[PDB]
Amino acid sequence: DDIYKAAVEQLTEEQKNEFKAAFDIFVLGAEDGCISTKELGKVMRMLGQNPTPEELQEMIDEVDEDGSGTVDFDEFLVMMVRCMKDDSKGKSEEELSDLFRMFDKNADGYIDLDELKMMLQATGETITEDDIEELMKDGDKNNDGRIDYDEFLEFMKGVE
Amino acid sequence: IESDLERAEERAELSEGKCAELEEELKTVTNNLKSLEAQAEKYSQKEDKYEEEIKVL
Amino acid sequence: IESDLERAEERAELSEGKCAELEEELKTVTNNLKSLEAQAEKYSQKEDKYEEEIKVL
Amino acid sequence: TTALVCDNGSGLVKAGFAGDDAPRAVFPSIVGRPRHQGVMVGMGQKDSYVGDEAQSKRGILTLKYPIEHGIITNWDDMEKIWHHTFYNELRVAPEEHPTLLTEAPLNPKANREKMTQIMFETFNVPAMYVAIQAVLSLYASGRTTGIVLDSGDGVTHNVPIYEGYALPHAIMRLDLAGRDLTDYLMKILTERGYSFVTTAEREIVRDIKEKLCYVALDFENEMATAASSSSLEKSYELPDGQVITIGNERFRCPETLFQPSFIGMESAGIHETTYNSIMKCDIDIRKDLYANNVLSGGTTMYPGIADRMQKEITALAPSTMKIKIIAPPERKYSVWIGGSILASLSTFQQMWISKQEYDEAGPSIVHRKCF
Amino acid sequence: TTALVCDNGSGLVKAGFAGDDAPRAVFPSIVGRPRHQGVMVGMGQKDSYVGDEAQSKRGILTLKYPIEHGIITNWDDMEKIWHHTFYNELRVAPEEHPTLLTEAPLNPKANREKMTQIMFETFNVPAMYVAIQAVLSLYASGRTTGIVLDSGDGVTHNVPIYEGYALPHAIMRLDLAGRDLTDYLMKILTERGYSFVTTAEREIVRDIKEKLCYVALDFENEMATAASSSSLEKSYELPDGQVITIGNERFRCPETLFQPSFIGMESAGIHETTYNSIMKCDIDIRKDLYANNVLSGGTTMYPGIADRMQKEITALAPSTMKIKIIAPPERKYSVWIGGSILASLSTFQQMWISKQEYDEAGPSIVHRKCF
Amino acid sequence: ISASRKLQLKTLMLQIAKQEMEREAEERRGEKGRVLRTRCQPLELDGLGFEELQDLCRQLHARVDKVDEERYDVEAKVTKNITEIADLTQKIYDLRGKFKRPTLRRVRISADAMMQALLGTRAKES
Amino acid sequence: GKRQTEREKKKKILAERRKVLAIDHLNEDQLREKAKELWQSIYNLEAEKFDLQEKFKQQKYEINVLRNRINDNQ
Ligand SMILES: Nc1ncnc2c1ncn2[C@@H]1O[C@H](COP(=O)(O)OP(=O)(O)O)[C@@H](O)[C@H]1O
Ligand SMILES: Nc1ncnc2c1ncn2[C@@H]1O[C@H](COP(=O)(O)OP(=O)(O)O)[C@@H](O)[C@H]1O
Ligand SMILES: [Ca+2]
Ligand SMILES: [Ca+2]
Ligand SMILES: [Mg+2]
Ligand SMILES: [Mg+2]
Repeated sequence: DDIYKAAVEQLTEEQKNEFKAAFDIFVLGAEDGCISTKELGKVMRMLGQNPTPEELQEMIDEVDEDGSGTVDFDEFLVMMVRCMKDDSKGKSEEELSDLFRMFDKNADGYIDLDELKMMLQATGETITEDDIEELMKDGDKNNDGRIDYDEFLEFMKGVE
Repeated sequence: IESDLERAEERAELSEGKCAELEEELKTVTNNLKSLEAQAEKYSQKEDKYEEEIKVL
Repeated sequence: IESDLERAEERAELSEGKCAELEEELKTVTNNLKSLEAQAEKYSQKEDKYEEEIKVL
Repeated sequence: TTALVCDNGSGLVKAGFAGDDAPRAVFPSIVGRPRHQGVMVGMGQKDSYVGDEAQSKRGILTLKYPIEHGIITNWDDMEKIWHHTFYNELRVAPEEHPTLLTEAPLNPKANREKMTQIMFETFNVPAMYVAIQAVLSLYASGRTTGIVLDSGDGVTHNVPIYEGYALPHAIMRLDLAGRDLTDYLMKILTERGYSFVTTAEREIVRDIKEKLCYVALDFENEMATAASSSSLEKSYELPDGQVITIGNERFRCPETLFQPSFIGMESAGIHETTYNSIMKCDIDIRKDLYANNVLSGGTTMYPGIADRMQKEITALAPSTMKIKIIAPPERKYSVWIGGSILASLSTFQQMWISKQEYDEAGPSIVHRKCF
Repeated sequence: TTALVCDNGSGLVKAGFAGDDAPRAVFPSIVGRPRHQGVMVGMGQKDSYVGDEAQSKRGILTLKYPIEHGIITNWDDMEKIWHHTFYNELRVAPEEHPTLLTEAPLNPKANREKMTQIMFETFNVPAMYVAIQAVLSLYASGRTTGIVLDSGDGVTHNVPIYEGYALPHAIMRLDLAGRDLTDYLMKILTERGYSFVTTAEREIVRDIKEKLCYVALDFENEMATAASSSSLEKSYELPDGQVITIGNERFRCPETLFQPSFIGMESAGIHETTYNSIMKCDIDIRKDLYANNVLSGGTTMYPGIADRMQKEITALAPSTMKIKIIAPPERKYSVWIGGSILASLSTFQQMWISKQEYDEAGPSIVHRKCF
Repeated sequence: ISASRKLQLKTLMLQIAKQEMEREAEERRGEKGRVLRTRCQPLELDGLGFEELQDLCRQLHARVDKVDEERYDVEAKVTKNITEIADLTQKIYDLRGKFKRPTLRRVRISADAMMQALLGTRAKES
Repeated sequence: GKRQTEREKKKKILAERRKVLAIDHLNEDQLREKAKELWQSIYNLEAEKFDLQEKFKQQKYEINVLRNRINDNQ
């Protein structure tokens, strides 16, 4: 996952150009010009193995997560690193619990808007208020200003 | 839509529970009011009787 | 599922309205009960004084 | 530090820190092991659900109260209940808090001694004190005299007190209480077709009793009215549907209090054991006891009992005395409120049974000066 | 290593490695010896075609299922089916893989003991475990309560479960299933002129039943409509031409499920044995069972059954309870998906019947603690 | 906007949180050293004859016994707390498990293996 | 029973933890060495107690979190 991007980080999007050339070797002549990886994977399968389109559906759905219907090259990278994962789940969940304890300095068991706001301020991340509310609702799933350990894990699920 | 339906159901259940509790409370307090009113009427009658007794004695 | 969700939410709204009305009734009856409790205490004091005077007479 | 005012009771354990108005955690005292086999693996099934958790899974449990009539019959379960009360409902370790248990009058000594031994050895409290359940209910009323009828769920006892001097020869303890009324209601419901047998369905019958039953002002007139009209039949929805209609079972269940011959008990009702308890007192404090009759305990919450009892006592008592029945709205928690008041007093702060005293005299210290 | 989640079933053997979404190989469980003489020499004609191979040469075979009603009636054929499943459809030797068979409730003991003896002696697996076919279907739904109606092809059984505690006294096993519906359809097709007799043509009637039949929402209205209009007559092409037209046989074949008097069975339909199975449960878990009724098994795939069953139960049940019928789209493989989930659990990893344990106690180990 | 950019931002947040945790651990170890220096009375071992050394060793052994009793009591409390934590964690897991079991399918062959098989050795990244 | 049996077991364990101190056969230098050993043992006990206190605070925090999660479940 991360090793692919790390070994290609010093390079530009030409990795996707090479992937496009490889697809042209197999599925040259795309019509939509949009996100389409099911067809190329199916053509790869058609070389004699057992037909299975569920893997293709999973790969073609791993790209779109924002819900806007658009699939970026960064979304392609996310799909590539999520179909094969080695150091996922934020490494160790015990360290995640330690970080959540750092978040809950009041030790009340509920992260409020104050805790998340101060933690993001310490990070200093420049994210718009829309993304602020998105992250809040991802954490505060029931949307009542309180975030427990389970909500913290869900908010940081697949986050490392 | 299924998740939305579940949320609606739980909200309705909570509201009905609170309604039942309020009904019980109102019943109890109204019974108390009725009993106290009967006692007050009897007390007025007793007070008049006591004043009559004071006069005659 | 959509139709069921809509009906459930309407039920919840109706129950909330009923709960508000019950709250109003409860507070009103509570105030009336307190007033009558004070009245009964006055009754008790009157009876005490009348009893004492009866004994003296 | 603050004191823990626990109150074991029999049917509802009421606990909370000293100095408040209401107990912090009130939950039934039942411990129910599962009875079926269980096929799902890894579901995290425990071996005993205690307290309010076993009132939600009661469909597959066999609930059994650890306190029968005031006395404690199953010490392991009672220890489990206490452990739950301390650690999960209050979340305060007992190593740093005095405790004030409550005990019915005329109970076996061994029960009290075992209670203090448990509190000092297992939970290891700093100091504990055991108080009679009626003196506290007299504290809560703000009186200092009066004869208190504390009709709990296990046992009904009637302790007269004057000017702070309890009269030990006039305590009349009767073992009819809420549990026997539940059993009698469950037994007379069978006259319409509804059969409740399982120990879980006893809870349903208890709910029926709480929500529907009331004490009749005059028994024969109500029996005649319910047999002609149908203005009394109130319906109730079981936990699964199939509504039931209770007729003259409504006022026949709590009538057992005033006629214990219904459940075969010989003794006289709670209307006549109070008068007998008064008549055993001296001739000069009977007027004050007549005027300050106090009701407490859960079972005295039936709608219309404070009038029936007054009518009965006025019938028994001499015509000149004034009969007054104190029935505060906070009847159920009266004992615990009184316990909080007593634990909050400065004069009482040196009556606790300190641990070093127990180490020197053993568990039999409770019968000694530190009562 | 990985576990083999086999599922014998009766009609379709479903198998695959633990931890996947769908069984790897699904094929009918039929073993058919040839019946004619055979004149070509050296054609390589075998003596018994099993599995999906005998559904292509069925024109000259006599197919015979080795499992009649859950129980296994012909052990040699069942051994042949298992050998085929292990070696040719999965190509994994059983010497290096645990197995998880499935068995209907209330089956004869000897069947289960012989199954474990075969698995340990002939195929020589490391460890095997036998599980009830309904608990798995409850696993697959992701629930932990609910009453599951697993109407397979051999036998329909209805196991209620609450909070992971199965209720052994409320299992209602009924022997009407897909095979009897196939026979009844083959028997009512004769009313139009089409006669299917050979054991090979039973497969054709099964295909007709799968592709055309549906469960009517209201039976009498459909019987009246099909007798006046002709909007229901759907045609179907036999394996050789000569299309046939099915009229009101479409919804009369699967109606046998709700009225087993059609095939002469006395018992009540699957709409009333579920309600009876619920009513045998305790009074406090009936609401949860009402709300979490689960369907599984192949035969519950008829178009329109999840509405007919809900209507029937709502008619029977009290008006206040909510009746909900869970009908996942992956109904057919629900038992096997649940089996995969159960075999993939870490908590379950020590429940297997290890071979040394079998060597010490014999085949009767299965009835013991390792259930 | 970008999913990879969001993952990068989350990684940076993780880095900041880890740095704060490391700072907390350094503070904890420094406080541990300071409190250990404060509580442990220093060893005044100059100009002392045999008898006072014997008395000091005996009193130190007694104090060691006392502090050992206190530490053992705290260890028992910590063991009880961690047992309760494990019990309640399993309780929450049961209340938030069931469907949380791993639904994973091996029919999805890893894209790295597929690329290696179909391209030999000219696909080295995957 | 068990509670007083637990007390007796605890006090016996503590007595075993009390090491047999015998210095009536050692020179004053050895006495100082043994005193240093005792002080290092007390230092180890203090460090262990402090670590137990920190982990107990952590456990209290996790217990509070678990209570909040249970409240979420209700
Ligand atoms: N509102 C009520 N109406 C009638 N009976 C009640 C009511 N509340 C409680 N009870 C009865 O009182 C019992 C509880 O009594 P309680 O005072 O808790 O006993 P204890 O002295 O052991 O605490 C219950 O078992 C119930 O039968
Ligand atoms: N799509 C369908 N529509 C109607 N009936 C079906 C369908 N699929 C299977 N069946 C019936 O279900 C049976 C297969 O049931 P199955 O669940 O495989 O039984 P088992 O429990 O032995 O695996 C077949 O014999 C067929 O009669
Ligand atoms: Ca997008
Ligand atoms: Ca929240
Ligand atoms: Mg009481
Ligand atoms: Mg099946």
